Amino acid sequence: RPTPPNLEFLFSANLTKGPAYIYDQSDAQIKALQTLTGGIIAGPNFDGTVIGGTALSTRGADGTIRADAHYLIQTSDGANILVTESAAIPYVAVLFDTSSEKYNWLNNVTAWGTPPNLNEINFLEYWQIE
Amino acid sequence: RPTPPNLEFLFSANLTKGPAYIYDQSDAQIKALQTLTGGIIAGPNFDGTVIGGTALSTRGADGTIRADAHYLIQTSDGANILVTESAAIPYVAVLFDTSSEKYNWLNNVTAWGTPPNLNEINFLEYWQIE
Amino acid sequence: RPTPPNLEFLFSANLTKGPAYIYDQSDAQIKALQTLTGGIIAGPNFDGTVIGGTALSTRGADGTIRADAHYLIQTSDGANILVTESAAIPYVAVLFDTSSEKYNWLNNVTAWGTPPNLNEINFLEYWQIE
Amino acid sequence: LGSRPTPPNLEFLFSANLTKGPAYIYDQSDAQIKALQTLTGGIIAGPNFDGTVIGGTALSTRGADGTIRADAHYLIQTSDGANILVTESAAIPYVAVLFDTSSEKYNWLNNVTAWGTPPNLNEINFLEYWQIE
Repeated sequence: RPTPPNLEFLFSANLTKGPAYIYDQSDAQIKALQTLTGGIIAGPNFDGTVIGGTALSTRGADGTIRADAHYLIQTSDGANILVTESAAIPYVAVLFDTSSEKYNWLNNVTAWGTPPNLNEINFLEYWQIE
Repeated sequence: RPTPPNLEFLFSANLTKGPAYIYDQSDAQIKALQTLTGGIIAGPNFDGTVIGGTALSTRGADGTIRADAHYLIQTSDGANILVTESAAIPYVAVLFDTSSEKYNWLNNVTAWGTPPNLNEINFLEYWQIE
Repeated sequence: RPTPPNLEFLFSANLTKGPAYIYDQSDAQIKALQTLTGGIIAGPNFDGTVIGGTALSTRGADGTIRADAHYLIQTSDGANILVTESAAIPYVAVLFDTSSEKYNWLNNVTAWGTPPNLNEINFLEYWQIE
Repeated sequence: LGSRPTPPNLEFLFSANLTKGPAYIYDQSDAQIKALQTLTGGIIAGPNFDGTVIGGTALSTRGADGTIRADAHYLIQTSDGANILVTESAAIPYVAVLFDTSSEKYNWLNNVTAWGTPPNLNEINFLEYWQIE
């Protein structure tokens, strides 16, 4: 029988965003670019801040929302880490890239996050899946 | 304590692939394209076959392997579904796109899969994370 | 005043494709996946064939078609080259990746192609722009 | 019988005078150097559309082989208020460009492939772009 993967808490993120800029609107769908302006990252094995990035989203009247984002985390001790997100909002899949010797274990991680309280859409908790 | 998401079995995939074509070999890294030639998909709420697609991979001597693939599933009842995979191999994150009325719930799904036995790398089991 | 780049003929492609599989049709757009099953490449630097690849296309309600493809050329001498196409159909922009010593000048090339006859769309001529 | 390949036409489309954040290198290894860089603003000019760049991000990889590949997205807001997504892909210093807008005035750009490069390579933030068709 299929055995599920384990889940281990990885980090929380409290992000700030500029207003979306809609560039392609039809009556049932809007596509936008949104600047990721900052935020704090906090987990057991790393922490830091978001220096910047961009999200591209497509939001349907049917309730679907697809988003793709790249942003960079700089850790407390100075490592730079690219975060690549792809999301069926509010569920977010995450990959990471860094050459930092202390953080390059993230290169092999698939993570997943969602806001624990949808009232507060920009506070997310993420989990390592494996 | 953060609450983890739930995991629900979504589908298995037994995929066939052509040999990789390595186009860029550099210090301790190879980048390749691989054709996805076919495969069977079996889950509680959908099933079908893989019509085709492509995987792009970057494999490092350091053990990291990043891959990104697109392939199309045609269900038994005739729906066409795009699968978008992104992976820190052997861990695979998945998104779906279809306008089929019976299967468009998948548009809101983030799934995750891995081979249950790495002996048989092309048989994977995937889970809906939410 | 602005001075334009120069154009030199790079190669032609006579491509074969599988069926177009439409996976997402709605009022805003029609989205399909299509396999590249083969093809003949001919140019001053090399002849070769298309090993395989995949194209994703979106036809908007507005009429415009945007396509994004990846495919692999293998030259007659066995070198592999990744071709990354992005198109405002029928105008195709092209980027390349190969570590082959004979052909690695392609890494630095931006190319552009289009079918000389729009009722014979699988034959295209491509130009190096710089 | 065979016809000789004939080239497309080039028409000047726009210039961009861009401002950028710091280049944040996240992955340095023997094979390549990978960075993320914010686009903080910029002036868009030319005969077809003018405006400013609202924001965007560029990802670049410099390989050991000497190639520099970059991929960027940024948003132009024109002087009259239309939003246009610009998708760039580059074998630096040569830049290919695609556009997305639903603006009625500017949606001709949806059918455009453009190409640009800095006319002065020691001023990398000023580029001139051409419509190819």
